[PDB]
Amino acid sequence: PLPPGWEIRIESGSGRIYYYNSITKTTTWERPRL
Repeated sequence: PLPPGWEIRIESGSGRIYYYNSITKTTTWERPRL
């Protein structure tokens, strides 16, 4: 998803950007798979 809880981080490997949710402490390698 993309609520005001995710933060923009890029993942080193494939080169895609992913998001970091500091609220629930959830993070995911290149983009959110949900």
